Amino acid sequence: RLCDKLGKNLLLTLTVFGVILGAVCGGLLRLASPIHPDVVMLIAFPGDILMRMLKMLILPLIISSLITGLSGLDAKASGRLGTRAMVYYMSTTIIAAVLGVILVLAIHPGNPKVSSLDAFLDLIRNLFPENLVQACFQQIQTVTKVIKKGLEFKDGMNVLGLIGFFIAFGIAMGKMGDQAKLMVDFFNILNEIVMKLVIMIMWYSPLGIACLICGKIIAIKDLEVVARQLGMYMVTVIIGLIIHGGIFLPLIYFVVTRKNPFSFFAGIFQAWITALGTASSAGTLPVTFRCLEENLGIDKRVTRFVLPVGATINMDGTALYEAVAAIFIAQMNGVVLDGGQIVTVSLTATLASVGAASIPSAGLVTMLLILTAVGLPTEDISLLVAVDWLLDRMRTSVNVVGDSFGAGIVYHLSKSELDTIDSQ
Amino acid sequence: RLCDKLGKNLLLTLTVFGVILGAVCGGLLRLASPIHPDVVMLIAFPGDILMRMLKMLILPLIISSLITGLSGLDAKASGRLGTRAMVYYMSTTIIAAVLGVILVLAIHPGNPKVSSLDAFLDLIRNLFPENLVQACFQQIQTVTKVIKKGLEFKDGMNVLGLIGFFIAFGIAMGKMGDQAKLMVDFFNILNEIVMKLVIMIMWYSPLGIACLICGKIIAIKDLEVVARQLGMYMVTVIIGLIIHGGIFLPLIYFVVTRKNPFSFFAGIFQAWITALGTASSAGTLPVTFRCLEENLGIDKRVTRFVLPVGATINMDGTALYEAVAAIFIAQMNGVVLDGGQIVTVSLTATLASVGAASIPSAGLVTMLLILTAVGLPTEDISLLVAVDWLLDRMRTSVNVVGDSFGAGIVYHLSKSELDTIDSQ
Amino acid sequence: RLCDKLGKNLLLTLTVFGVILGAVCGGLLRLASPIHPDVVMLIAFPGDILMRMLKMLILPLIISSLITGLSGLDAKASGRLGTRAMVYYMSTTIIAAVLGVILVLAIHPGNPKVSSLDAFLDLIRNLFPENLVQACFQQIQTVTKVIKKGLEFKDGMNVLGLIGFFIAFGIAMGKMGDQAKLMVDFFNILNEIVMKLVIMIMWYSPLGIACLICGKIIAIKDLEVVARQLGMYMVTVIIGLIIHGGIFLPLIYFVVTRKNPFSFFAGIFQAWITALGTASSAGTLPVTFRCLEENLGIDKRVTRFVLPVGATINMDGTALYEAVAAIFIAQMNGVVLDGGQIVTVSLTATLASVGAASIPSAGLVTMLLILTAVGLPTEDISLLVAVDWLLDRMRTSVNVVGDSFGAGIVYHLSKSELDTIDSQ
Ligand SMILES: CC(C)CCC[C@@H](C)[C@H]1CC[C@H]2[C@@H]3CC=C4C[C@@H](OC(=O)CCC(=O)O)CC[C@]4(C)[C@H]3CC[C@]12C
Ligand SMILES: CC(C)CCC[C@@H](C)[C@H]1CC[C@H]2[C@@H]3CC=C4C[C@@H](OC(=O)CCC(=O)O)CC[C@]4(C)[C@H]3CC[C@]12C
Ligand SMILES: CC(C)CCC[C@@H](C)[C@H]1CC[C@H]2[C@@H]3CC=C4C[C@@H](OC(=O)CCC(=O)O)CC[C@]4(C)[C@H]3CC[C@]12C
Ligand SMILES: N[C@@H](CC(=O)Nc1ccc(Oc2cc(F)c(F)cc2Br)cc1)C(=O)O
Ligand SMILES: N[C@@H](CC(=O)Nc1ccc(Oc2cc(F)c(F)cc2Br)cc1)C(=O)O
Ligand SMILES: N[C@@H](CC(=O)Nc1ccc(Oc2cc(F)c(F)cc2Br)cc1)C(=O)O
Ligand SMILES: CCCCCCCCCCCCO[C@@H]1O[C@H](CO)[C@@H](O)[C@H](O)[C@H]1O
Ligand SMILES: CCCCCCCCCCCCO[C@@H]1O[C@H](CO)[C@@H](O)[C@H](O)[C@H]1O
Ligand SMILES: CCCCCCCCCCCCO[C@@H]1O[C@H](CO)[C@@H](O)[C@H](O)[C@H]1O
Repeated sequence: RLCDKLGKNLLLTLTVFGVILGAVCGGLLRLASPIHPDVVMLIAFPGDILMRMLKMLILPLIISSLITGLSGLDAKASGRLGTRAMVYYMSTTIIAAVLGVILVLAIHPGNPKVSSLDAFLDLIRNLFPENLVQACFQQIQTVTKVIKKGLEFKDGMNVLGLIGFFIAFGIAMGKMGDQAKLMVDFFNILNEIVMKLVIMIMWYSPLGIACLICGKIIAIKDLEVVARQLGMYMVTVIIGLIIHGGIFLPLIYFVVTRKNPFSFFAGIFQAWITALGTASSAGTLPVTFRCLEENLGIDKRVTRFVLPVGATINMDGTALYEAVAAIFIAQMNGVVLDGGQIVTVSLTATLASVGAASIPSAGLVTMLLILTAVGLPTEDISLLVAVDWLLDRMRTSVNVVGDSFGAGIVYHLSKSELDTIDSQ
Repeated sequence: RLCDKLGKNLLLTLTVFGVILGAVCGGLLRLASPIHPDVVMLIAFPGDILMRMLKMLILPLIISSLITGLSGLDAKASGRLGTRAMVYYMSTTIIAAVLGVILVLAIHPGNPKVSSLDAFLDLIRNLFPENLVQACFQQIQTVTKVIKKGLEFKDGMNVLGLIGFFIAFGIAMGKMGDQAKLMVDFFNILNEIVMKLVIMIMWYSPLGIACLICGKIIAIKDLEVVARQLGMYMVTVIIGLIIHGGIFLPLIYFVVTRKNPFSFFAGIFQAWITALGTASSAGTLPVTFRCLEENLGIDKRVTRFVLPVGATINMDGTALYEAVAAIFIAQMNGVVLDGGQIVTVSLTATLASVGAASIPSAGLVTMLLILTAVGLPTEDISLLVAVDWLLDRMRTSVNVVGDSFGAGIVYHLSKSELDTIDSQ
Repeated sequence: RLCDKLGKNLLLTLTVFGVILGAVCGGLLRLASPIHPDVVMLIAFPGDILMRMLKMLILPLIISSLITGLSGLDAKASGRLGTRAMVYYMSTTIIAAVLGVILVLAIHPGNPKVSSLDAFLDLIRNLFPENLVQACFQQIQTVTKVIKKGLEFKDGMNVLGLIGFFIAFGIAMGKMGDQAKLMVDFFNILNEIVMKLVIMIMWYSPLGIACLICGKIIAIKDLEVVARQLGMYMVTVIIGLIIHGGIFLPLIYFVVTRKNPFSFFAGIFQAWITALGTASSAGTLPVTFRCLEENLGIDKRVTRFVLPVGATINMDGTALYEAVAAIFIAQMNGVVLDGGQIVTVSLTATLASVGAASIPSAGLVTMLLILTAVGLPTEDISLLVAVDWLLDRMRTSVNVVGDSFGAGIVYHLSKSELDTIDSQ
C-alpha cells in the first residue's frame, strides 16, 4: 500500500527523504564538537555541485525560452480576446511581485538575524548592455571614487540586459513571420535539449538538497533565531498571498467588471479547494473549467482560451513567493539591497514566475536566476526547500484564483464582440 | 505644403528637429550658471542609452553580415569580370581610407584643442585572437614592465580579430557550396533580425542625439575652439574628397585605361550633379546607368554588373569621412594614436564603408564600430552629427564618381573578352 | 625521381624542410653573439602566430566535434556488439593515458633541466562551470588567503567544464532523436567548416614550426641538457608504448578472453609490421582485416564493425604519447603539476586521442588543447616536433595492436549471440 503512494511521485518522495536525512544528520553532527570548517566544506559539497549545475543552465534557459515563447507561442490569431488576456497577466503578476517586495521590506523577516539616483542609473545602464558577451558575466557599477564618478565592471551575470535583448530578439523574429522558421525551429530544439538537461540534473537534486541541509544545520550559530526567521518568512508569504488573492484581485474585478467578486468566489470555491488539494494548476484545470462554465456562465471561448494559457503563464502567488524569498535571503545574509536591485528582483520574479511551469522542474533554476540577478550568495536555498512544502498549496490556490479572475475580466471586456460574432 | 516635405522624410526631419532642439536647449543652459555635473549626467543620459544600444548591436552585425556577404552575396557566376570589379573596390576604398588617415594626421584638426615595433606586433597579435569568446571584449597589449616585456589583456572589443576570423569562416562556408545552406540561411535570418533591431533602435535616435548635443554644448570650455575644430575637420574632409575624386581616381583611370579622364568627367557630370542633389547612390543609379550607357558607350554587361553592386559596396568618400572622423575624435580627446591603432582605424574604415549602405540606417553603428575598434570614448559623435548634413552630399558624389570610374576600368580591362563572347 | 617522393607528401616534406632550415638557422645564429631578445621575439613570431591560430580553433572544435560525434556518429543499430566495443575503447585508452602519466612523473625526463584536497575540489568545481561564457576563458582556483579559504577566478580556458557540458548536450541531442536533425545538421556543417579552417591553417604550419625551432635553438642555455631531456622523453614514450602493447593489452586478453595472447601476436605480426611501415591506421586497415579474418578466424561482423571504428576512435599510443608530452613540457618549464591538473591532463589526453584522427591534421590542435587545459606555456611544442618522427611509427603500431585486441575481445564476448543469430 505504501508503494502505491510513494512510487507515483518518486522525485518528490526522494527529495523529502533527502531533506529528512540531511536534517537528522545535521542535528547529529551538531550534537558533536565544533566541526572543522573543511569537513563542513566536504559535507556541503554536493549541494555546491547542484547549485553550479543549475547556474550553468540558467543562461541557456533565458537565451532560448524567451525566444521560443515570444516567437513561437505568441500567436495573435486569437485576436483582441488574446491580448485582453495577455495584458492582464503581465499586469497582475507585477502587482503580485511588487506587493511581495513591499511586504518583505516592511516586515524584514531575516533582518534581525551609493546613492539611489546612481543605483537607478546603474539599473538602466545594465538594462542596455553595451556588450553582449560581457553581459553574460559582468554588470556595470557606478563608483564615486572621491568626487569624479566613474563606471567600473562588477562581477555577476547581467540577467536584466540579456532578458531585454532577447525579448527584443524574439519580438523581431515573431515579426518576421515564416521567413525565420529555420531559426525558430533551431531555438525550439535547443530549448527542448536544455529542458531535458534540467530534468536530468533535477534527478540529482535529492542528494544535493540533503547535503545543503546538512551543511546549513551545522553552520548556524543558534536555531533559536533561524527558526524565527523561517517562521516570519512563512508569515510574510502567507500575508502576501492573502492580500493579493482576497483584496487585490477582488478590487480589480470590482473596478473593471463592476460585478460582486464575492459571488465569483462562491462560484470558484470548488476550484480553489481542488487547487489547494492538488497543488497543481494543470491538474486543477478541469475543475476550474467546469466551475467557470456551469456556475458563472461565462462564454465558452473566453474560458477555453484563458484557462489553458493562464494555468501556465499566469502564476501570481509564485511571483510573490519568489520575490519574498529572494529579498529574505538578501536580508538574512545581511546584504542590504539598493533601489537598483529591488527593481531587478521585482522584475526577475515576474520573468521567472512566467517560466516556473512553462519549463517543468525549473523552480530551483528560477530561484537561482533571481538570486544571481541581484548578486546574492546562492547557498541559502536549503532553508527555503526545508519549508517549501506548506506554501506550495497556498501559492497554487492563488494562481488558480488569479486565472479565474482573469477569465472573468476578459469575458466582461469582450462580451459585446463575442455577442456580435455569435449574432451572425 | 509643409507635410509633403517633412512627412516623407519623417526620420530625417525628426533627427534635424532633435538636433536643433538639443542645441538651443544647450545654449540656454549655457546662459545659466555652471550646472551640477550630475545634472549634466542626467541630461546627457538618453544619448548614453542610444550609444549603449548601438554598441550592443555592433557585435552581431560583424558576426553575421560578414558571413552573409562573403558566403551568400559573393557568387562567381559573373566570371573574371566580377573579380575585375571586386579587386577594384577593395583597392580604391583603401586608397581613400589611408588618404584620410594621412590628411587628418597632417592637418590635426582637433589636436590644438610603447615603441612602434611593439605596437605593430600587438596589431598582429590582436589580428589572430588566441581565444574567440575573450576576443569579444578584450585585446592584448604589450607592456614593457622594467625591461622584461610581457603581454597583458586590455579592455575593449577586439574588432580586428573577430572580423578576420569571420572572414575566414564566411570564405570557408562559400567554399562548401550548397552543403552549408542550412547555416547560410540561419545566419541570413540572424542578419535580417539584427537589421530590424538596428532600424527599430534608430527610430529612438532623435531623442538620443538631441540629448547628446545638449550635454555636449553645456560641458565644453569655450565655443570658439570647438567651432574652429569642427571647421577644420570639415575642411579636412573636403580636402580629402577633392584629392580622392579629382586627383587619385583620374590617375588610376589614366595609369590603367590610358584614356582621358576629363572626357569621362564631362560625360558623368550629369550623374555627379544628380548624386549631389539626391545624396544617395541608389537613387542616382538610374542616372549613372543612362550617363555611362548613352554617353561613354561602355558595354551593357559591365555597367549592369558594376554599378548596381558598386552603389552598395564601393563607397570611397564614406571610408575617407569615417577615417578622418575617427582620428578627429581621437585628437579632440587628446588620445594620440600609435602605429598599431592607425592601421586598425584605416582598416575598420574600409570594413565599415563596405557595410554603411548594405545595412540601412547603420551609419551610426559603423562609426561606433570604428570608435570602439581603437578604444576611443564614444560620446563625441554628437559633434559629428551636428555637421554631418553638408558632407553627405559631397561624399555621396565621390562614391558615385568612384563607381563610374570603376565601370570604366572594368570595361577597359575586359573589352577583348566581351568582344570574343559577342562574336560567337 | 625525387618529385615522386617529395611531391606526394608535400605537406610532410614542407614541414621537414622547414624544421631542418629552422634548426640550421638557429645553430648559425647560436654561433653568433648573444642576440637582442627583441630580435629573438621577432624571429619566433610566426611560430607565435601559428600557436595563436590553433588555440583560436581549439574552442569551436570542442564545441562542435563533441556534438557531432556523440549525437551523429553514435548509432545503436550495431546492437550490444557495438557497446562491447565502445566500452572497450574508452577503457583501454584511459589505461594508455594514465600509464603514461605514471611513467613521466616517475622518470621526470625534464625535471632536472595548495593542498591536494583543495586541488581535487577545484577539479570538481571546474568540471561543473557555474557560468558557460566565463568557462570559455576562466577557471576557478581555491586560495587559502590567511585561513579563510575562498574561490577566485583564474585565467585560462576551462576545457574540462566545456567538454563535460557539451558531452551532456550531445547525449541529450542524440537521445531526443530525429526532432534534433535541424540542429545536428547545423553543428555538422559548423564542424566541417572548422575542419576546413584547421587544414587551411596547417598549410602555414611549416613556416611557423621553422620559426619556433629557430627561436628555441637561439634561446636555450646549453644543448647538453636539452638533448638529454629530449632523449629521456623519447625513452619514456617508448617504454610506455612497450608496457602498454606488450604487458597490458595481452593481460586484458588473458583476463577476459583467456586465450594465449602470444598466438594473437603471431597472427597480427604482418599487421604490426605494416602499421610500423605505413605509420597510419587507415592505410594498415586492409592488412589487419586480412590478418584477423584469415589467420585468427574471428567472425566477419565483429571485425567489420570494430576495425573501421577502432582505426579512428581507438588510438592508445597517441593518448600515452600526448599525456607524456604534456607532462614533459610541464616539467621542463619547471611547472610542477598538482593532483587536480594531473587528472585534467590524463583526461584531456583521452579526449584528444579520440579526435587526433577523426579530425585530419588536428594533432597540433589536440596537443595545444592538452597544454592549455592545464595552463602551460604553449611554446615548447617545437622541441616535440623536432623528435616527433620516430615515435609516430611506434604509436601507430600500438594503436593497430589495440584495435586488433579490441576485435578479439569483442568477438570472444559475443560469440554466443552471433552463433544464435546465425543458427536461425
Ligand atoms: C494596484 C491595483 C490594486 C490597482 C491597479 C491595477 C491596474 C494597474 C491594472 C490591474 C488589471 C489591469 C487591467 C487588465 C485588463 C485590461 C484590458 C486591457 O485593454 C484591452 O485589452 C483593450 C483591447 C486591446 O488591447 O486590444 C488594458 C486595460 C485593462 C482594464 C487593465 C487596466 C490596468 C489594470 C486595471
Ligand atoms: C596610390 C594610387 C593613386 C596608385 C596605386 C593604386 C593601385 C595600387 C591600385 C588602384 C587600382 C588598382 C587596379 C584595379 C583593377 C585591376 C584589375 C585586376 O586584374 C584583374 O582583375 C585580372 C582578372 C582576374 O583577377 O582574374 C588587378 C589589377 C588592377 C589593374 C589593379 C592594380 C592595382 C591598382 C592600380
Ligand atoms: C589495469 C589493467 C591492466 C587491468 C584492468 C583493466 C580493466 C579495468 C578494463 C580493461 C578492459 C575492460 C573490459 C573491456 C570489455 C568489457 C565488456 C563490457 O561488457 C559488456 O559490454 C556487456 C554488454 C553490454 O554492455 O551491454 C564491460 C566489461 C569488460 C570486460 C571490461 C571490464 C573492465 C576492463 C577489463
Ligand atoms: N505549483 C504551482 C506553481 C509552482 O510552480 N510553484 C513552485 C515554484 C517553484 C518550485 O521550485 C522551488 C523553488 C524554490 F525557491 C525552492 F526553495 C524550492 C523549490 Br522545489 C516549486 C513549485 C503550479 O505550477 O501549478
Ligand atoms: N549616403 C551615401 C553614403 C553614406 O552612407 N553616407 C553616410 C554614412 C554614415 C551615416 O551615418 C552617420 C555616421 C556618422 F559618423 C555620423 F556622425 C552621423 C551619421 Br547619421 C550617414 C550617411 C550612400 O549610401 O549613397
Ligand atoms: N598516426 C597515427 C596516430 C596519430 O595520429 N599520431 C599523431 C598525433 C598527433 C600528431 O600531431 C602532432 C602532435 C604533436 F604533439 C607534435 F609535437 C607534432 C605533431 Br605533427 C601527429 C601524429 C594514426 O592516425 O594512425
Ligand atoms: C521542518 C520541516 C520538516 C519536514 C521537511 C520536509 C521537506 C519536504 C521538501 C519537499 C520539497 C517540495 O518541493 C517540490 O520539489 C519537487 C522536486 O524538487 C518539485 O517537483 C515540486 O514542484 C516542489 O513543490
Ligand atoms: C551648425 C549646424 C546647425 C544645423 C544643424 C542641423 C542638423 C541636421 C542633422 C542631420 C543629420 C543627417 O544625418 C542623417 O541621419 C539619418 C538618420 O539618422 C540617416 O538616415 C541619413 O543617412 C543621415 O545622413
Ligand atoms: C634531430 C632531428 C633532426 C631531423 C628533424 C626532422 C623533423 C621532421 C618533422 C616531421 C614532423 C612529422 O609530423 C607530421 O606532421 C605532419 C604535418 O604537420 C602531419 O600530417 C603528420 O601527421 C605528422 O606525423
